[PDB]
Amino acid sequence: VAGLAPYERRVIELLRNGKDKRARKFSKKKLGTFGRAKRKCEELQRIIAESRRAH
Amino acid sequence: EDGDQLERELDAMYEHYKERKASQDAKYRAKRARQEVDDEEWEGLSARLEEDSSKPLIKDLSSKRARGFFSQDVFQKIPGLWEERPNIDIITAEAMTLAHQLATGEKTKADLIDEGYNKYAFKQKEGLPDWFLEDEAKHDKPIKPITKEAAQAIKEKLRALNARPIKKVAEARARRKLRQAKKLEKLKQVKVVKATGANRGIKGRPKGVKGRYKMVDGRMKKEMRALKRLAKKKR
Amino acid sequence: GALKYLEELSKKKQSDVVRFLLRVRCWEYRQLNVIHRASRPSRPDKARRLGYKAKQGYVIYRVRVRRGGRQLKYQRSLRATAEERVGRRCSNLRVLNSYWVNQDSTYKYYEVILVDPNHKAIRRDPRINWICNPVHKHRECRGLTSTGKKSRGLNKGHRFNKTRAGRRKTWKRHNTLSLWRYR
Amino acid sequence: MVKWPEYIRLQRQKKILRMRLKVPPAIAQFQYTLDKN
Amino acid sequence: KEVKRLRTYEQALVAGYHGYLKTLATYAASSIPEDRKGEPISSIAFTCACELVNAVPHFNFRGDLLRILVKKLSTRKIDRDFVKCREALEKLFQDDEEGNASQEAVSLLSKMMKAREYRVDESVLNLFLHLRLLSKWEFRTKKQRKLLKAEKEAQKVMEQADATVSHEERERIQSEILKMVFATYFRILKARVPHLMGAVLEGLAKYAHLINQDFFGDLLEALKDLIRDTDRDTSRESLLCTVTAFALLEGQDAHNARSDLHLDLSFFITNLYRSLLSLSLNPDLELGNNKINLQTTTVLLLRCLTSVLLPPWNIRSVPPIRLA
Amino acid sequence: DALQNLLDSIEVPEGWTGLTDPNTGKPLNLSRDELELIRKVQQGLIPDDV
RNA sequence: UUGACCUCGGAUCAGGUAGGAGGACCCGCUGAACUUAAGCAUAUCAAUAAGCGGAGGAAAAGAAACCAACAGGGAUUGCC
RNA sequence: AAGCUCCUUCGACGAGUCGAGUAGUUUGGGAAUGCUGCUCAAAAUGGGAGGUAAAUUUCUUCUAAAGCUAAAUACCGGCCA
RNA sequence: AUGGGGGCGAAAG
Repeated sequence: VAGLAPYERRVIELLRNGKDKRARKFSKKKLGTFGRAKRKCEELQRIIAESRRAH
Repeated sequence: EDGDQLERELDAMYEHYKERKASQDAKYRAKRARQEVDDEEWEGLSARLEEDSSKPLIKDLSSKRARGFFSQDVFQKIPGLWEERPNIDIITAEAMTLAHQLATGEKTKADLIDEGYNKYAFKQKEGLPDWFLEDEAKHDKPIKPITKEAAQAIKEKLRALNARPIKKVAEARARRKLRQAKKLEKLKQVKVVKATGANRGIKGRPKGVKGRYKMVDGRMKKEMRALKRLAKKKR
Repeated sequence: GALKYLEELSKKKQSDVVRFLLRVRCWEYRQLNVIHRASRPSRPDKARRLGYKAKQGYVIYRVRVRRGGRQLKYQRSLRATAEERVGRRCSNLRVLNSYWVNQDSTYKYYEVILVDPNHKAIRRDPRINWICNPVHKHRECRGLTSTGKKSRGLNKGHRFNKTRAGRRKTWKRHNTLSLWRYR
Repeated sequence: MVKWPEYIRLQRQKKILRMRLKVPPAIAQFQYTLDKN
Repeated sequence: KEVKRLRTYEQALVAGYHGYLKTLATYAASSIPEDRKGEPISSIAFTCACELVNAVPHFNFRGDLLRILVKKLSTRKIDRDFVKCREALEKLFQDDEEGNASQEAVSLLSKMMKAREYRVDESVLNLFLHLRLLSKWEFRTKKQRKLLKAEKEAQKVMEQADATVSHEERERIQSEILKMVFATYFRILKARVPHLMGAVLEGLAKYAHLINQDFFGDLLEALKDLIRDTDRDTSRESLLCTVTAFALLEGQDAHNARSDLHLDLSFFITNLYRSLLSLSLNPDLELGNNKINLQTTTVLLLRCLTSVLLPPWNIRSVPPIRLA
Repeated sequence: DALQNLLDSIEVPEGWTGLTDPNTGKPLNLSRDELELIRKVQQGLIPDDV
């Protein structure tokens, strides 16, 4: 319902384009911890997969 | 249906607010009175007597109108009647600071984009009214550190060509020298009282009119002899 | 379930819906007064979990507070300052608890839940008759709200040795020389 | 010219903002409602 | 009703003026030659434009009128219409008290030369020199008296504010016009247009006292490396830069700036001393109110030697060794 | 050249920053794309293209 | 045309409430210097005195996002 | 109305808050001792704090960002003795 | 009713 923050939109764009290591680095720079960046990246990748199977 | 009349009314009211809040200073009024309008605003032209139911008087001694108009000075003088992407200018301290940050190997284009995907991004600005946009701009300015190099660079960037002339510098030194001279002109010994007679046991200044006074006694004599003995022992 | 839906929607703040709503409200609150009354909580789930009820006796006040610092840093928060100002305005009410609503770039915004201690419904209902008791006058001024406890460091552990049970009381207890009758 | 009261001006400005701002889908679908019959 | 009448009159007037100026521009671009039966319509349109500049500059479409004057002052063939438009713009630059007209004109003509690659008749440059901004008991009722008194205080405070804003705006316009003029001067210098040197150096010499001190020293070393480039016609350029250097340093303000600004003429003195022999043995010496743009190398050398041997200041301080 | 230095002093180049390039003694000037990023970051309308 | 809802107001409308004093002890904000020592500077005085805000007969704290490494303890407070 | 017991049924726990960077202030306490401001900004077999070279980050112990509560404790002021 | 010290700077500060 709510959607995505601008930084999450940037991470989504990077993950769709294939810059996954860049996405993870930007997620670190925006959150502050490796584990939080990993969880955010996994959540956004799952959102991408769900959107793909929904379309 | 689209709120067009309401939009015009609100815009006019906000503009009137702006003009009165600016003209309650009279320096804005002077600037408005003096400043000349542009031509990109004029562009567009080409570039009952209810009545009842029942020899000339002004004889000016000498058509006359034509012979008085076309016989003018200019009509008598006249015989036989290279021109063929907008530029980006930094004028802001924050923009100059971030320009320094790019010039020096501090942050790159990737860092610029990543930091540009912030909370202020994706904010609508196109179709919003002037009052809303100005309130948002006034109260939503992000704060960033500013560097002295960027501030100085803006200073020489905006420094006027005739801002520092030899004359005004020389007579500025002249006012400063005159100010020190006047301060010096505005700026333009100690007596000893023996505490005997009328001066014995007095709370404050005696009747001796002087700038600085010092009271003396035999106890002070002995103290001074002790201090001199100590100084002599030290030397 | 609406309360958890609102809790998650408030957790996701930079989401598009919440960002849009916060922008419009931030504009509306700037047009409104520095301290003004609310009608209904703009964050009903937060107000409810902080203790707001829809009874005759509970009121909301939205307060604007200027952000920044004095390089000196003010030991009390902007949240505590908002509570103290709202109390000085409504001296006849007890400040129950405040919560964040908007932030912009010049002012933070806070909705403060306040309770009337002289109202009959409040006096008859337990769970709030404690705030009817007279020992709770100006909790926001004495630092007895949540912000006050956080700033006072009223937590248990080895990281809070000098501040728990009162910082000045602890310093006095450590700096008193106790002399007994038989020494 | 004439001066409107503050609350009236505020609510009409809220009208203008609601009509002008680009609205997210979750509120645009609330803008879409059903009909008389 | 009177306000509407005034609005209609003013809008009709401005529309008519726009049409009149467009017709004048078309008649201006029209071909001059005709059967010899009086002054051509192009010349008369030029006279009309000149009269409008000299009468109502402050009014609208001053940009259009000045642009027409610029298309005339951009074709290089001395004619009566040229001398007329030179005189009209000179009158403009010597009667403008506010500055916007001068600013628009200087910007237009500056872009004109920039587009024309500096192939002008030196008259557009002398317009820069012609800038001066770069230099009975009537009975009164009880109500009437109070309103007049209030108007008196209002006009006093308005006059004070007007004076302040006038000074600020005059300074700003002056700064901008110096910017355009000196931009043209240095870009002509770097272009090294042989027929512009005298006028551009005259302008440099006569406005460097209003230009800042650091830029004044930059001007001295620009003169220096132009002399060096001429070292590596040539005599004319060398003597021109030399006379400009002496004139600049014989200006009173630069005279007092001297030591504090570290302005030394030793290089120019040595250049003159080492070039006297070539100036003696070259042929073109005599093939030729101004102080710099002098067509004869003989009079140029005369100014050089008057400056060195008899400088207008400290005449009894000149080094005897240099003298001899 | 002193003439070019004075010309810049009057009208500074588009990418003028006032810094000295460590790589070469010439002044370090911004590029067109760098100024594009300057405006994009200062306005916030387009953090990234497409 | 009418009537609701929402928001914002008025009333010498009905009923209440706040101010100030006190401040020994209590809860907060703010906050020195004299002094001591040290080549110098941090430090000490002192998270004190002065100033400001707020309660009571006590106030505050208080029922672990604690202590621990135990064979475990078990809200807070105070004495050794 | 209430307590226990049993189970082929369920079991909801506090967000501009943690946390990262940084400036100030404060403490015996850069695992930042706590607090404040500022920029970014979370999780759900989760999070906090400790233990440990023992071979991987195992083990131990609690649930923060909501609230109330007498007593033992302080007292140069109030009514007294 | 008002103005109050110093240095830097063309003032604006």
